[PDB]
Amino acid sequence: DLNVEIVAVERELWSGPATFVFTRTTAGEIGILPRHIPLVAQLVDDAMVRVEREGEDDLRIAVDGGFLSVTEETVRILVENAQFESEIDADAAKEDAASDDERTAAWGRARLRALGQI
Amino acid sequence: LDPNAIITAGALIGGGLIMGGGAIGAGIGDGIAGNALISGIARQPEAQGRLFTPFFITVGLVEAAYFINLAFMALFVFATPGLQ
Amino acid sequence: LDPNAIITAGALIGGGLIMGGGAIGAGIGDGIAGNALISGIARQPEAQGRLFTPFFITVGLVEAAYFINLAFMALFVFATPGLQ
Amino acid sequence: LDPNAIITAGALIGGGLIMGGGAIGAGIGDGIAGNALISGIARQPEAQGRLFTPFFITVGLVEAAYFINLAFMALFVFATPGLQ
Amino acid sequence: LDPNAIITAGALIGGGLIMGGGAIGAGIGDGIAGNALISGIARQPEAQGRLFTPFFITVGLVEAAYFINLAFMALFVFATPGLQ
Amino acid sequence: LDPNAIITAGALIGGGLIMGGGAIGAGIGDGIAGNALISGIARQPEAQGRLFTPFFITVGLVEAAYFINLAFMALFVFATPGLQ
Amino acid sequence: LDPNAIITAGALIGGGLIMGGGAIGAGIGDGIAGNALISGIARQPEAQGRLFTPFFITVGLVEAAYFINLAFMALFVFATPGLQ
Amino acid sequence: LDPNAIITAGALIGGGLIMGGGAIGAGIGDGIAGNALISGIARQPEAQGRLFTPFFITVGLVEAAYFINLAFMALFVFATPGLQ
Amino acid sequence: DLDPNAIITAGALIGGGLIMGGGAIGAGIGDGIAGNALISGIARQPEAQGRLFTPFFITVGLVEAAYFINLAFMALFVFATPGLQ
Amino acid sequence: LDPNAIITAGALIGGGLIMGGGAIGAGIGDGIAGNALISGIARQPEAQGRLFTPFFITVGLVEAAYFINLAFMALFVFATPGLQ
Amino acid sequence: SNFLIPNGTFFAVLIIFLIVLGVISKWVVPPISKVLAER
Amino acid sequence: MSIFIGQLIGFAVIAFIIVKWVVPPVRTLMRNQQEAVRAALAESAEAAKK
Amino acid sequence: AIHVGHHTLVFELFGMTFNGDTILATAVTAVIVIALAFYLRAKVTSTGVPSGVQLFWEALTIQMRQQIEGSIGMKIAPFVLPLSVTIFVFILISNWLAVLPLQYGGADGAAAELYKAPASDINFVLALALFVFVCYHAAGIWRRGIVGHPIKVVKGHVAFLAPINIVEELAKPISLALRLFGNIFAGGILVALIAMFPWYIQWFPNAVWKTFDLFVGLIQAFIFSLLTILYFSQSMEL
Repeated sequence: DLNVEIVAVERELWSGPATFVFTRTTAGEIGILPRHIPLVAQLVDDAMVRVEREGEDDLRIAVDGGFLSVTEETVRILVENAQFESEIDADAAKEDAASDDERTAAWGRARLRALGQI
Repeated sequence: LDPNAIITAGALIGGGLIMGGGAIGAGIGDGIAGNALISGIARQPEAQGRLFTPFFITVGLVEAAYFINLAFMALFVFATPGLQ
Repeated sequence: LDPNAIITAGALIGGGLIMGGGAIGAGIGDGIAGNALISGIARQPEAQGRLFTPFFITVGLVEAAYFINLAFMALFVFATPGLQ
Repeated sequence: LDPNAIITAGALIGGGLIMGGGAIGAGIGDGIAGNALISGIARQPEAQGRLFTPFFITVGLVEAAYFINLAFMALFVFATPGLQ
Repeated sequence: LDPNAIITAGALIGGGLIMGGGAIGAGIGDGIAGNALISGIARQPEAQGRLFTPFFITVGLVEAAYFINLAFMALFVFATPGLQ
Repeated sequence: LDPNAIITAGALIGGGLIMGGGAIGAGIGDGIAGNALISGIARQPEAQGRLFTPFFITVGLVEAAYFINLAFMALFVFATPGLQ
Repeated sequence: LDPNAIITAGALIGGGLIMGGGAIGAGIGDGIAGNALISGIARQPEAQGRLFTPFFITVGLVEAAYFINLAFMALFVFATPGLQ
Repeated sequence: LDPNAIITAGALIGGGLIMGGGAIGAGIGDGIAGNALISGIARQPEAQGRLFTPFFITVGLVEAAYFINLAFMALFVFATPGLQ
Repeated sequence: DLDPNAIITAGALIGGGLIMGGGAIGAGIGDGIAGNALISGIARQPEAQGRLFTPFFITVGLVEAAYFINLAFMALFVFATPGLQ
Repeated sequence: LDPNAIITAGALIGGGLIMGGGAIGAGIGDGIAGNALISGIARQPEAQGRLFTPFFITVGLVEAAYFINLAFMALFVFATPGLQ
Repeated sequence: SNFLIPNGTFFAVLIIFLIVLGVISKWVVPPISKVLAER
Repeated sequence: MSIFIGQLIGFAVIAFIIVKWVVPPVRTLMRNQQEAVRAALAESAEAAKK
Repeated sequence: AIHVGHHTLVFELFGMTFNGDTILATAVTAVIVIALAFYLRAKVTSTGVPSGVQLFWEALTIQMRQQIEGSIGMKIAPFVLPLSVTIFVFILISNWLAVLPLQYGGADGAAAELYKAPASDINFVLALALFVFVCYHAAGIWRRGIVGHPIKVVKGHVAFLAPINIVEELAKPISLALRLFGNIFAGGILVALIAMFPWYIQWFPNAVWKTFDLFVGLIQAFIFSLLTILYFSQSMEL
């Protein structure tokens, strides 16, 4: 098990043990397991982070302005902003998506991916 | 020793070279292109659709060579030129 | 010398070359495709299943050459064309 | 001259080519697959077991060819096709 | 035995060498170029249309060698130089 | 022209091919596996302990083949099959 | 038999070896250079021209070697040295 | 003619194959291991002391194969088996 | 009663053909690999151009060296066949 | 037939194989080592002096094989073992 | 024994294949697709 | 007839390997699929009842 | 002695020869497939707990449907789904039935198998490959017109490679057949070759090879079906 930490610019959003961390860096999809080598990557513009814990359901998060840092101790995910599955609403995930603005569309796509319907 | 015996022995060896080299080339090229495709799919799962048009182009080229060789192999073996 | 002896010696040499090239190609291509698959899995362990579909395609294509060669090897050493 | 001498000389050379190509394929394919395995275990040590599942597959897909070659090698040098 | 037999057998083996090496080169080179193309399309999907301009050059250049070798099938196998 | 002389020459050529293939495969496969190991240790100096376990496996799967080849080469030159 | 027949058969086999090796080298070298050129162009589009200066150089080198072989092949088959 | 002459010619060709394959394997494996070592030293200047250990092991295997072949080359060309 | 000279010449021609086959394979592959490294570096670091020729050439200088050595011996095999008679 | 003719032809073919393998190994290994050196210098200019140490060892190793091959080629051709 | 020249079996085997196809294109796949759609 | 005995022992070994290593996992996979579909049907019934 | 070929029960009819062994093997495979199909049809559980047969059939259908959707519109070429499916199972059974211990001795010291996988017969693989060839060529005709389809394939993905494309098309059927042929034909030799050993040492190599051949046959069936789907897709575009 490895310590995941989703930390925003303003307030740390979540921190705790987990067994697997899936996300999508600009290079490509990445899965992190306890003793992964040190790494520093940039999450895709519409990235989503899935944290698989033990005895609890996968935690899915939509991320804006992402940056992944894996270290021998813990895994850290930096977000300009981030929203959990519970705190995401399908409708605004739809109108926000498919909008002209690049950042708006990316945020909408990230929210949709976190929802699951993609 | 009738000429045709030597001619056909040489032709069989020649065709063996033909399509042995063809098989080496085809195996190498297919493996390399498939490695590219597998890496692309692993990194970008949604790219599977768009990674086939170039892949099956290069494979299409690779196999071409091999099969062309195969054709000439037959010419060496089943229609041996210069065979009295 | 009996001509058939020359024919079949040439055929055996040819088939040896056939399968030598085929084995080289198959081994290299299988190794390269497996390298791609193992790297993809280590880079994303849960991607394993999604990679089997493309990987085997590559395998197939690679193996094609080798096994195609194998067929003709038999044709060289069991029904030798041009045999007298 | 005894034709069987030429038969067995050609058979031995063909089996040598068989086995040389098989060794090339096996060695290089195993080396490449092992390179992938070592890199993956370096990257994700906890995926070690999950990596052996594909690696062995690759090894299988390689090793069989080699052994297949071996089999045919024996077929050349123990029951030579077309022997007389 | 007549000299044309030996000359034609040598020519057949030589042409087998020529285009077997040509097929090896073509297959491996086209596979490597296709690997580059597929990886580029995976990393930069929009670059697809732009990537053919270098790619084909490589392919074409590689193919040129192959076809040059194929040209010497006409020179060796059909109109053997030094044939008497 | 003693039949045994031709058979022995063919056996020597076949053993030469077997050992050439075995050496090429073994050397290159060991080099590739060692490249993986060296890069892994360079990235993570302390990972070396867990990198030998797969590396050795790979070496085995390489050297095994080579050594298998060795056995059969000894079979060709010494216990030459088909020798009368 | 005519000694010139043996000379010409050996010369044709040697020229086939020359051209096969040249084709393998040229094809694979051009493929590798083009692979890196395609990768460089994919990384950034503006580099196209800036990358043709070195790429050409490399291809030049490769092609030169190949063409040298061609010349020697022309020497072997046509101006067969030691023809007597 | 003299049977020993045929046996010696076959042995010389066999040993030439021994050492040609050994040299190819040694050169390519050493190049690969050295590439790994150079890259590792580039990305980690202080790793040198801890890198020569695995590197040697790699080379230790490679050369072994090569030199083993060399020994057998001598056996082929200095104490020829089956040299009646 | 084939002339021994003919057998020697055929062997020499096959040998030299092998010399060139191996030399050209080596030279082509080595030049291709070195050029791959060169153009990759140029694509990544444009300012490294003048810096990347000193290693590159060394590589090439070594590669071609072997090739040319083979060429020399090829001539010795063909035009000055050892053991010729 | 003169046995010296057969022995010398076999020795010439063997030396050709010796040097072909040596040249292939030298070219490939030197190219790979130079690729590593150039990439290392490009990635980090400061290591220009630091990388030339390991590189030479690599080249040394590679070159050694080639030169060893060369030596034995001389032994094969200028002073043929087993000549009679 | 070329064992590579096509024989009359070519047609016969083909015939049999079609029969299998007929029983898989009408009495196996459509029920399976309907069951999956229902699920 | 000896080769018949050889193949029979080989097939006995194959069957042992199958029933020892392949049958358990595939049977578990079939059971998992059956339980998944059964739970889906039960959930549908509960949804209608709700 | 290996006795490569030497088809048994060979007969003649309508001025053409037929191989009894291949016909019998194909008929047995068809009988097995039909029995499985009717086992499914009789015991379809649209609502109940599915049985093994239904699970297997639905798994195959799901896999092939996923392949089609990923490759081409599943509603554009529905007919590919059954064809593909049947091919897979057909080939698979034709190979897996070889795992049985039916290799006896004919008193000549050479092994003879009561059942030989039909894919080792050139006719079987040629029939399958050529049927797929005509099928997807006709599908391309329908999807792109009698005149456009040949022109489109000749032009290929890049027009200036018109010759290569030609060869590529010719390579598609042959590559499909010979590949399969080899993958099975080799087996017919290996087991036969393994017969050369005495029983007390023959048992082990035979077991290992047959165990590997199970996976080889499964992989070959999968590859044949998947390449059939993919060739269908490449011939139905634009």
